[PDB]
Amino acid sequence: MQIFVKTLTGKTITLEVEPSDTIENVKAKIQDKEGIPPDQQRLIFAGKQLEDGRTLSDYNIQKESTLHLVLRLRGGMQIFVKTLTGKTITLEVEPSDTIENVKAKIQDKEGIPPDQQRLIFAGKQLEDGRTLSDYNIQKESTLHLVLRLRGG
Amino acid sequence: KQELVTQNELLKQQVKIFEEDFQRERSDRERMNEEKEELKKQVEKLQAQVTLSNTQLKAFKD
Amino acid sequence: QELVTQNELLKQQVKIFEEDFQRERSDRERMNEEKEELKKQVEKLQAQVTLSNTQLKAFKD
Repeated sequence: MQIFVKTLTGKTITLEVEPSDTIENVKAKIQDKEGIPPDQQRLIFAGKQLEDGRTLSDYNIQKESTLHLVLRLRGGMQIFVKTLTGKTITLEVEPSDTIENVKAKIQDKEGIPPDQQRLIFAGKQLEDGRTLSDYNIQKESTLHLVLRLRGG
Repeated sequence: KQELVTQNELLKQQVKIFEEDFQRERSDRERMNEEKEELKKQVEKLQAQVTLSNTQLKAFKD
Repeated sequence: QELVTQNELLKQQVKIFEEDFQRERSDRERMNEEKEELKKQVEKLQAQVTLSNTQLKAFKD
């Protein structure tokens, strides 16, 4: 079934869902369409916040209902990325984020294409397919960004 | 044109969210500040010792 | 109709909190830089302490 997710601006997303889908699932679909992490989304129906572990049917959400979405200013975890020129940027991340998605967030924030990005932590170059957790990158760790020609 | 009510609903929500985020950020900012103060303490302490030792060293020199 | 006054008050609350959140994030980044410099200082001072007290052990021993 279809549901509609509108924001304060007016932007309206359409989603295909099931009544047994949870609010976490709806937030994951919204991340798939809009790139917004679920811990930066608040969903509201009938004037109240929806809790992630409940289902659409739990909250009386029938077909073509409309939820409201409010974006947070920040999620649950930030890391720091230091550049060769000494600049410090702050990133919203998840422990399961791949290095490729970290580079994509860096592109969002600074405009550097990921294929030019080389991230280093604890003296090691980070491989695109692995997660922050794989490298034991914790909250407020510092990555070092270097640009590189991926071909010399 | 009088969904005003709903926007009142939503703005009140945004306010509550933003305050939370501000407080969360402030929480981190204050903790790091403490973590910083500690480091300065340690530096101070270490400087103390290396100038105490050195001073004693200069008493032995001739 | 007076809920437009309340709505605008709330929008002001929103922008004020957003600005404050940004102040706090700015300070956080500054302090990360400070902490890295301080840890560098700590390491160099630990080395200095080791060498100076070994030097002094060469005397009073």
